[PDB]
Amino acid sequence: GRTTIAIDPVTRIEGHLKAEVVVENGKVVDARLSGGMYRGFETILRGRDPRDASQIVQRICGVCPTAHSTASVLALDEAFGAKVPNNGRITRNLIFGANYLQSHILHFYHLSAQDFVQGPDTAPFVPRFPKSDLRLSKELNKAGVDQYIEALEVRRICHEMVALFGGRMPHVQGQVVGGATEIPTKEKLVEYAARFKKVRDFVEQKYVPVVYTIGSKYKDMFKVGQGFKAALCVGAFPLDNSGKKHLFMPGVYAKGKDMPFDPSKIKEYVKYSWFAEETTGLNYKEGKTIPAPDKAGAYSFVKAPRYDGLSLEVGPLARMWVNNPELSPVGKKLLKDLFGISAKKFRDLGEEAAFSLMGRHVARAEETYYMLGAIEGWLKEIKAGEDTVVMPAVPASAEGTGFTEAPRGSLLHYVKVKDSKIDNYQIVSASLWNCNPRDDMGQRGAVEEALIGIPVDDIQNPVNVARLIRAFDPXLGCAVH
Amino acid sequence: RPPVFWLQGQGCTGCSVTLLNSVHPSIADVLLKVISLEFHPTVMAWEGEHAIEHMRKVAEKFKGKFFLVIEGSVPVEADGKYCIIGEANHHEISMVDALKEFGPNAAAVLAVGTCAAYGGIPAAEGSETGATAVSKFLGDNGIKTPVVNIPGCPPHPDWIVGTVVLALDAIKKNGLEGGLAEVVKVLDSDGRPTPFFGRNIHENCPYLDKYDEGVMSATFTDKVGCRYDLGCKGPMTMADCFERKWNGGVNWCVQNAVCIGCVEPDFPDGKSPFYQA
Ligand code: SF4
Ligand code: SF4
Ligand code: FCO
Ligand SMILES: [Cl-]
Ligand SMILES: [Fe+2]
Ligand code: NI
Repeated sequence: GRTTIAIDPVTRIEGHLKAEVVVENGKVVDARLSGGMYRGFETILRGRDPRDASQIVQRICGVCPTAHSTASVLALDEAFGAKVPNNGRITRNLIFGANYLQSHILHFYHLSAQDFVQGPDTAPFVPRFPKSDLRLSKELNKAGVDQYIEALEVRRICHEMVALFGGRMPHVQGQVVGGATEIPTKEKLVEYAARFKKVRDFVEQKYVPVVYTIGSKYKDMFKVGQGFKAALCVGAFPLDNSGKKHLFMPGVYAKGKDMPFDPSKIKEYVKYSWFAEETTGLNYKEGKTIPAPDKAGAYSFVKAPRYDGLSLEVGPLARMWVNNPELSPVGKKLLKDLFGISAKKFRDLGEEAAFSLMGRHVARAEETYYMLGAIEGWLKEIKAGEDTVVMPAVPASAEGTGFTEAPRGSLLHYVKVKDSKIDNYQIVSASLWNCNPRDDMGQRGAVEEALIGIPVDDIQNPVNVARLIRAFDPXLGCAVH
Repeated sequence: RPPVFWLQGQGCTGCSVTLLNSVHPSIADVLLKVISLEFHPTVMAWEGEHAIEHMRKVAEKFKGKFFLVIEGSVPVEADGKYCIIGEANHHEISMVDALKEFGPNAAAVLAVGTCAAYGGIPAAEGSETGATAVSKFLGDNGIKTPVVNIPGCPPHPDWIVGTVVLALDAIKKNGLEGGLAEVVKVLDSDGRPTPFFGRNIHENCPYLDKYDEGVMSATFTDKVGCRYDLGCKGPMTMADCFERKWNGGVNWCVQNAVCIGCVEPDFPDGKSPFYQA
């Protein structure tokens, strides 16, 4: 009556993930996610000049390196007592914001779109499941293919935008403790804005509309994948120099209630993770990373982070739900025309549809549009020629914590400095919050829980298991580090 | 049209991403006409044991003829458990086991990125996984398949595409075996193709005059002085970034900040601290 299905590797995600589900009566009734590759950045970092961290940490993940760069330099700014100049704050936002655009476009088209769109008869688009549940008309399927192709150009241009003030991408050189290493010039700002206009036009004319339109052919996918319906945002993209106003403000949402974010309530459990038993339940400021790849009962190199005991999700849905911004004009219009829904702000989708497989794709498209407005603002705010960096001394003893939102969700880095070197460095990343295993009390990770109830009407073609997973845009390099 | 299988061990997917940024005129043709990218977990249609079995069926049909792109280091500690890349009918396949299986049957291996080439960050001080470079791992296990290293963290897409072009031209001219022999001749002692890694950054740097004058920037945002005092490792680095630059030519590390020596076998530890000479 029960069938167990193992999928390793889960593809069209970043990194190494195995999913194992139990299916009964056409639905997933249990799930386990395993991050199968470990590097151990938190131990590699020890003993180094703390400034090296803002380069080393980016190699956690070549899809979201600017997020790690950001978290690291914010931690270092605190630990070093560095006051980032206004123009450097804005420059950092321009470097990092551009990769949100890159990452969301990459995710929808190059990772996710094949979930709904049939590719041509050439590798790597074939072979695939014989019954892949690809529902789109000839015309809409062609639009998907055409836009996947166009999006290769668009995402590349986004990395050109990152590199203009960031040096190169992947792995920017341009963010350091104390700000940004290159003052924007008038000429390079023109270059950034020219590219940004191309990206804006693609987002507004192609990407946002196609997510809603494809969604309207898969309305069933708004009815599954709810999981815990609980979300975390730790804040990101400072809008002033006093650490208060941010593009995304922090908050936690759980059991229908909004509450403030208090980072002291974070603990990382390890019973079901391949780490030493004695390291369970640590807040990141006391974090330890002691691998135990043979430990019985464990099934992942991802730790299990919990917020005041809660298993939460992160990412565009979390941020857009917590902040509840106004919807895009194109989204409002398609909600009306295709779905019969009058909606002004993101929460007008309702909790059930927002916290769903397709809801998460919609949130990511809406957030891409939202980010266009922010970048437009920063391009008006930035001042050509104004200094972007200070050059602080390395402290002998210090600590710092950097909080930001990577494209996939909440990210923090904690550094403790002793004898002018890294004594401890702990990372709590977005796909860690999403793709973690059970905690010590048996509570599933967010994606494990969201898998519960996913339809598998055909065990020979169990395509919705990985469709659900892809909606969260995992990167297991980040989750495990 | 030979198959390519792209296997990642302890990498960050930066090699795939950097390739997605290629504006090389030949890249579309490489993918659509010259080779067939049959397995690549980040971008392929299928998944799981089906994807693994697809690669195995293709590999069997093209035994001796397929190409492996290997990204990331290969961790040998704990019996390979620090990197599992798939499962076939309940049987886990570690990166160690994958290379022992496919390695002997490939025409050649491209070790892309400093991790695969030399061990890189996963092999750096403080690591515990037995992260091993591809050529070393294969040699240690008696596998003599040719390996070309295309390092960088990440490599420039032109280094990857350009090495493929080099190989294509050589193989057209002399056949598979003879072609690979001609490619060997243009590799340096660290297995890197000399067209991309045969020149020193510092000897070709636009700030070399300032270095020689002893005019050093004291803040990163001073773009007039040489970056040596800020930690630039250009003097010890063999790469052509000074010329092709990065991301469609919009910038490069030395203009923006400092070179961190990312293509070199001692990266990162031998190039650290990054922000001191
Ligand atoms: S030290 Fe760096 S910035 Fe100075 S001349 Fe050499 S490569 Fe150029
Ligand atoms: S300039 Fe130096 S750090 Fe930058 S890509 Fe080239 S070799 Fe790597
Ligand atoms: N985006 C991103 Fe990376 C992940 N998950 C981080 O943090
Ligand atoms: Cl990022
Ligand atoms: Fe961690
Ligand atoms: Ni990531």
